[PDB]
Amino acid sequence: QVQLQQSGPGLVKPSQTLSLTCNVYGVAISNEDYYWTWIRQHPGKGLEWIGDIYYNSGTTHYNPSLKSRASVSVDLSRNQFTLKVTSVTTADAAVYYCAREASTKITDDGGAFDFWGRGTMVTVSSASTKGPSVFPLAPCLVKDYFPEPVTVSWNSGALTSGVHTFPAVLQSSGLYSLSSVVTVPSSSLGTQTYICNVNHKPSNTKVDKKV
Amino acid sequence: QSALTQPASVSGSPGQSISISCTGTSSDIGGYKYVSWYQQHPGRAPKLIIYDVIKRPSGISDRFSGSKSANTASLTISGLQAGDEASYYCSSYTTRAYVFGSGTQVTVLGNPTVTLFPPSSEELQANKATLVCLISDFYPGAVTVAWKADSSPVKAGVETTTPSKQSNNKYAASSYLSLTPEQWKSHKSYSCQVTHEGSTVEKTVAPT
Repeated sequence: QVQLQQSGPGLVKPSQTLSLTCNVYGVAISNEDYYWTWIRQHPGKGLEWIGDIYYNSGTTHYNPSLKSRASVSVDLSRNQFTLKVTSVTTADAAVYYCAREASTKITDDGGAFDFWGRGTMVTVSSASTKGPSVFPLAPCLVKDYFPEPVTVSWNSGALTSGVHTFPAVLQSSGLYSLSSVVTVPSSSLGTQTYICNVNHKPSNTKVDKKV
Repeated sequence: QSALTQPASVSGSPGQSISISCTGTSSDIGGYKYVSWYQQHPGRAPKLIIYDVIKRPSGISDRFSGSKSANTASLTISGLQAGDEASYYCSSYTTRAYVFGSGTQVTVLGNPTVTLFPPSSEELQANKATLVCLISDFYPGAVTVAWKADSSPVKAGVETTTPSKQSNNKYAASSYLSLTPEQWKSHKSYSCQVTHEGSTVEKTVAPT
């Protein structure tokens, strides 16, 4: 009934401002039964509540470990809310989720984060984005991209076997590589087309490679 | 900031029931019935599974149940299955702020798996050869991925990622040998060796 759609850059330079946007569908941000939250997760660590906004609250509700660097804005006509973090440091690198927090004063999902965005991974670095070079593995691996992450699919999601995508590796050049493994019937190879769809959102690069 | 304490890890075998504790104070867990629980698979967004201590939101199966006793809340998973392997976080309202627990990794106990893919025609056409060693499905998480080519320990181009406290997927690991052309055609390289607490799986795979 509700969906949160996140956007914003996957790469920020140090000392610059991270700006992340959450488009809300299914409920108005002004609806007084809900609070609108940003949460972040450092690589391999737990969830950290950053803070929330409430349409009739002008008070700053932030995790004090943020040290007052994060604020929020709302575009009501777009039913959208935006987190800004000023003068970012390497310690701001993380995955950021927006979420809806139901007020304790309502029964349905009361007091809980009941809808979540898909997350935006933010890398803080002076290095420039580089789109990947994808290599079909005859008869798939994505090489030399920056920053993380890349997502991989096949025939636009119409192929789902097995499937596992393995961790990326970081080269001495600072670029990443990874692979995702799949298996298919050996008889239906030379006739059916297998296209890998690699999405590197940080470079806004999508590449479909026929195999 | 008084936080919520969870065990780092819990494990069980398929079909068993397990419980995850979440200990706070009287000003969070014990103060309010607004304790919730979230499931997170690696590389994916958390998902609400329990709220108001005991309630399941829509779409969540009755294998997940919630309770609390005094200042500790508990998530119980019945009929454990492989899809339940994941990170689990509790959260509580407090005084207004919210706090998440430190997170619990649930392992479903269900011989390291080694998959070797040699450099392909397209890569080598592109003046680059890569050895792809992909390991999965081993527990505990400590594994050592060494490499050899020509029966000779080679390490010029070895990149390795193994599970750590600071990684998302704690059950898989990767390692690549990137290198210049014709080192694969020079000889029948190679072998990817993987050690896992006395379980040494050396997989030799050689392209020609």
